[PDB]
Amino acid sequence: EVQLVESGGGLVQPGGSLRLSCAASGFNVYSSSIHWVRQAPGKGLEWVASIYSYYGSTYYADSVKGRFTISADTSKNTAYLQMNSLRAEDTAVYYCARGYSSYWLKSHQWPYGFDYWGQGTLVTVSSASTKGPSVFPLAPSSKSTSGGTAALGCLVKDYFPEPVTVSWNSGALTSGVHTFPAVLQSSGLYSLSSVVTVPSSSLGTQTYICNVNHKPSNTKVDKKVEP
Amino acid sequence: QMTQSPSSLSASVGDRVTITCRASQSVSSAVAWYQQKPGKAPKLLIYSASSLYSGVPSRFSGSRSGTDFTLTISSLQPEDFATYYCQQFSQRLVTFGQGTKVEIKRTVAAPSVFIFPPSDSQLKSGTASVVCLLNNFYPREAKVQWKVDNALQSGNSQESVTEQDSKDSTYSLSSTLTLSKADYEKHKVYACEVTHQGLSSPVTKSFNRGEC
Amino acid sequence: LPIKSVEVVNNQQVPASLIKNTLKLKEGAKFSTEALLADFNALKETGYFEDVILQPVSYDGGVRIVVDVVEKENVVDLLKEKGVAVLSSVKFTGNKRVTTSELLDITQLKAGEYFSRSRVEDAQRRLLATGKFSEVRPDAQVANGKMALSFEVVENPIVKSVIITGNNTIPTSTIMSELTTKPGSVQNYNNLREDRDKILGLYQAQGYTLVNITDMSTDENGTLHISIVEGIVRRIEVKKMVTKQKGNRRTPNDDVLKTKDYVIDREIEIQPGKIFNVKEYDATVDNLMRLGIFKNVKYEARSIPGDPEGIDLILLIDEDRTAELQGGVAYGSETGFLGTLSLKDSNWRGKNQQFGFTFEKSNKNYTGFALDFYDPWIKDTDRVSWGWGAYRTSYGDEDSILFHEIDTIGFRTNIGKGLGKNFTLSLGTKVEYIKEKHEDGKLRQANNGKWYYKEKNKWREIEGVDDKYWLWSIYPYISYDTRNNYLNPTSGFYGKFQVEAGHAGGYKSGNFGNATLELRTYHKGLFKNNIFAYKVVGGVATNNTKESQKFWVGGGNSLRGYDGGFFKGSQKLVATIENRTQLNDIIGLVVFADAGRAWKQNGRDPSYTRDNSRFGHNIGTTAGVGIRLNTPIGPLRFDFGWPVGNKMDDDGMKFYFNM
Amino acid sequence: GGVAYGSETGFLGTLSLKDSNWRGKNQQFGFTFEKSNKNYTGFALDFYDPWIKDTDRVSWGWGAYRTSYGDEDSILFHEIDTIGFRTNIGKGLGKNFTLSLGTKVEYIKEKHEDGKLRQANNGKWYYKEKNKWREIEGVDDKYWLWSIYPYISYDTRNNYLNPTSGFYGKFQVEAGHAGGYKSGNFGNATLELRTYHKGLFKNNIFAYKVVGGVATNNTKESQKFWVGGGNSLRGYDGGFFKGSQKLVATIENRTQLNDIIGLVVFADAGRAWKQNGRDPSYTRDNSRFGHNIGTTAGVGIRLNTPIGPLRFDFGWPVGNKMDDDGMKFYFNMGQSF
Repeated sequence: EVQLVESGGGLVQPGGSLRLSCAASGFNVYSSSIHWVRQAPGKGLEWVASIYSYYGSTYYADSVKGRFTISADTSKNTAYLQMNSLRAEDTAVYYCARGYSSYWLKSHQWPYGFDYWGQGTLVTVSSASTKGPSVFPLAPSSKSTSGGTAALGCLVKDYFPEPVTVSWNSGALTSGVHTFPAVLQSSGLYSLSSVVTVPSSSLGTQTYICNVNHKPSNTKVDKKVEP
Repeated sequence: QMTQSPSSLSASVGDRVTITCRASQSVSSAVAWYQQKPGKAPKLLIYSASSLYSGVPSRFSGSRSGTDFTLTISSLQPEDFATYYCQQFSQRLVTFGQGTKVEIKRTVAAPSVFIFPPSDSQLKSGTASVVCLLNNFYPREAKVQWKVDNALQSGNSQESVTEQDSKDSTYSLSSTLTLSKADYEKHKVYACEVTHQGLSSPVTKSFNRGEC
Repeated sequence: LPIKSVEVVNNQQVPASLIKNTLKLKEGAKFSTEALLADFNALKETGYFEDVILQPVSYDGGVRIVVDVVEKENVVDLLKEKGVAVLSSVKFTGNKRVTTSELLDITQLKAGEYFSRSRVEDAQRRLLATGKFSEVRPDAQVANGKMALSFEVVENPIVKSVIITGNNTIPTSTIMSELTTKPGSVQNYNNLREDRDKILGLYQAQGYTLVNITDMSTDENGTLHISIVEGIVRRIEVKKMVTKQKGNRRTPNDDVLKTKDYVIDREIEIQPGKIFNVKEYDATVDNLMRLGIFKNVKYEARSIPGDPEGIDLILLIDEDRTAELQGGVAYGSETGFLGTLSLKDSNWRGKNQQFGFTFEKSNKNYTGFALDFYDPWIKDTDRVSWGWGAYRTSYGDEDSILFHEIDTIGFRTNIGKGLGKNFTLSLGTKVEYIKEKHEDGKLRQANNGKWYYKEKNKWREIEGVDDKYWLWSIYPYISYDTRNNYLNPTSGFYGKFQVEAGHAGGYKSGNFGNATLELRTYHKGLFKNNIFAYKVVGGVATNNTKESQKFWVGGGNSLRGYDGGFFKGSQKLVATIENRTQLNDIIGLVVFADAGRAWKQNGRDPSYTRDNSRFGHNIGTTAGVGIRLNTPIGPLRFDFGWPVGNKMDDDGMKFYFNM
Repeated sequence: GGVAYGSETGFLGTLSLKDSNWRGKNQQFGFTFEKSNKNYTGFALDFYDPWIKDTDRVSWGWGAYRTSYGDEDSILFHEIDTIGFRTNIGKGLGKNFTLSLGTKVEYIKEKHEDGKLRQANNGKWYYKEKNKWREIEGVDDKYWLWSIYPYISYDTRNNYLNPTSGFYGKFQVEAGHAGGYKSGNFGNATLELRTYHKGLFKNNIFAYKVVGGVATNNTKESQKFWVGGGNSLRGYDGGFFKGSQKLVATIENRTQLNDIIGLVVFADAGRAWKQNGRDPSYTRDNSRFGHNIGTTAGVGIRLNTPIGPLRFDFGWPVGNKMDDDGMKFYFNMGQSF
């Protein structure tokens, strides 16, 4: 029944501030350790901070020496991590993980490994926020319909960082789908596209419909492609 | 201190895999690695030399070889193909390894690459976007080269590769351009010379800017 | 690993000389978890710093002890070396306190320093020591050089009630009585910490050393939600203690214990369902040590996931030695094959059964055999002993005319039942074949068949010459044992009392009787490893017993400083006092003084010219020094006694070789 | 002979066949076999004639020895095998001066520690220190060894077995040819002084022994001078100090309390210098001859058992405590002095 949930995450600009919260669900922070780690997108995990209660030791690993603070109060059985002056590398998910020493006597607070891991929260520091998807109607001239190889696409450019889907006839033509994960479009935005394969008998006269969903900015654009 | 591990490893179902993890600390150093599923969260499966009591199908195990720590996983399983990390505990310093990825091992094939030139919408904005794609080239080992005006390209390309699919298990790397309108107009022939181990000899694509 | 250099950092003003004088981890020292644990305790108790993060660093194939100190602010008054030794406002007056008098007196303006808020972090720490605050946030409003240093604090509400859950052993009234932060007083963080430490100490004192605290919280309503978890042994496992076994890995044969599981199981006193009474663990370790086949035992508490109170206590066991084969041979002219070889196996078959073959030979026509088997506890029984030992002894005594050569064949058997862990009642029988031989060339037999001995040119009829006879006897004996360890006992009592009565053949066929009382005790002596040991041996025998079976006094076993069999008779009493000193783990210095004499022989052989009556008279005394060294190949003894007091025998030094 | 066996260690046998009046010609003849836990094996068929029948005071003798010495603390020299057949002939210039020339032939096989040295496909050997490979040569060395030495000795001891007063100085100059790695001719010299004089009271004898020797760097590493053990320097493990320059001085106070025991208090000091060896096992290679001289002291028991002489030694490493060990035990016969 023991689990942890992270909250208080959000979207900030560089030099901004936040407060991340992790709440226990069956153990008491007065004895456990509560360690904070982060995972940059497409990268490895990296320790952030850890507050051993029962000992009052609170020191942060490398990049948090003076920037953030981790404070845990046992009244609400939760640990609070402060955020301020965040920089580019801080864009990542954040996991709160309890550390468990194999010894039952809880005067031995050495970590020995993290077992109970929270859900994680996404914090983005990127500026130039709150902008429309500004998708690209990538409508290829086919001129290549050899069969099962005709690659169609729906490019998305300079769109606000968020999870955005790409559809193809509302997902009907999903054979050979190659919707790619979003990649930062150089300066300040992300970008992504998609690929499907269609036979030759349909050529390009078959009706393929694209659909995009920029939900956090409240945008839903329905597109189409014809040769 | 850096705790480096071999980043890329390939294996097969039923195989025995190992992952070394270098270290430099005292006798009281203990390591513990997690099978980080690629979607949700890592899960502990070893303490210093022994497994976690609850979650282990008696497969993952390891020991310490001097300053190098390794894993002896049993016959591989479909659900164990994920990212495996490494960590070591000094006096209040949690260090994490670079992490390793585990996937199936199989044969190669040949993709079908297109060039999608920007529409008028981008052309009135002043940016250039040219993309070519590689699919069903599952043994990724990615290497990509581009060339504008039939000569060369440098740095402008961005990379976006999808991991192995659920059914086809192949890869779908694509690379897209972002250049100013003046250079887009001035150049003559558009190309990306793409080749790698699963691509055999380089395949030359071309677009003479004469897209009527 | 050794130590190449102790390079301490961050000790910018706390003296490097003082710390290096205080720290004992000098260059070339040994690295051990216990060693650094004791060192950490020592520097923490010294008080030359408040917080220390001493991280040992590997350096040049050794260890570089790097100590990160956070010194306090109340030791500079020593003046024999010392530690770490324009702004206008502090702002943000508090609610419960004024945070102006309190700070500017105790913490601020002396340790606050008007800036550099490390001692101000310490200031909030002392506020938690007074506990009158909860959280302090130093927000420095530095404007045009000057700073306000706003100290946003959180104040502890007074506790309205204190609730203890899950104590289940100590009544809550006593727990509250022990509590210092009583209801009606302000909540106090550090007083809460010390109160929890005292609660743990009280639980330790009452016999429960395995209790944690888990939760020590207080909600917003000032309700101190105190939680205590007992810890109940759900499963106790036994595996060998894997120490620094140099040259050996954790192979399946190494970590497995040769001793069977039932032997350990029948000895464990800790029982599931009980809250780990440390007295029970002490009794278990005492029993295991008294078993003898072990050298060290440690316990370890491991949590069982999903069960908070559950503890998977695991016992650590060290094995000393099961099989031994020591032998020493001297030969070539002079004496003969002076061989002393043994095949002692005191864990034979892994059932704790003692099994051994002993062979001895000496120059004085001695030959010894012993196939001793002994089971102190039969597999799955109600504490019933068993064992048998077959022995042959071709003892020779050239000083006796009638008993020049003595042969013996014996097959003894003893079975005993214990009335507890200290009383042992046993009945043991034996059968002996003895052949006596006279000194050739000193006894003359005439044509009539009788034997005559020539003393001052006259013949004296001597009977029993060349005696061969069976010998059957039984004896029920009771023994009282309290020694902590059998191999190297340090304190206890050991009393053995046997009554023997058996039937013998040959010359003067009849039934003889015998009794024997032996007392052994130990107690602490002058100083460390100095043990005073007392041994008194007593026994009486009816005159019907054969001369060869009469009591003998002498040699290195009973009375030093005299030859074997110096005193003979049917009444023997020997008392010995020794002072053993354990200077190390491989040698032992022992000074011994012993006295005793046999009486009432009335034997036929005129060899014994010291037959004296008056039990309790002419008690010969001896004293000397002895070396009991623990060789790596096995125990060994060296004895040198000086016959003192009445010097009946003119000999001086005496040598003895034994284990 | 004495044998200990059964688990733990191995056949810890120390047997002798000393015959110091063999054939009735005063010739000393003996076979000595030793074995220990630290993979030691010893053979010695020593023959010595201090005076040939009807001759002008000319000595003679030969001793063949095999020593499968093991040193687990050395990576390159884990196992050492030796086969030697030495011969010494000497003529005396009086009853106190003895000049002698003695030769020997040795077959030595060196072995490295398995699992610690890695050889690559190129055939060369590499040792891993802080994740890099270091080329180490001479691994698995087998080589003959021929050497001769003319030595002069000065003797004035009253009795050889239990000397009480006198002087004993031995000086040998050794130069021989060795094969194997770095084939060449090496040199050696050795000076050993032993003296005694009366001490505090009856049976209290003060004894002084100083051992000195130098060797050129061309000598093989196995043949380099070793300091340690119960023979040279108590309180330290065998081969604690290694090098080409050795000087050890020992002072003992033996007391003959009776005819079967002897109380001895000893204090010794010395150190080898200038090793410059290939094996990184020796981490105490120190220059500056005459510096960092380790000191040791302790008590010893030299008891005269009825079956033969026997020695017991216990030394405390004092002064500079390079090694953290405390008590030391030693089992031997004869006498170091």
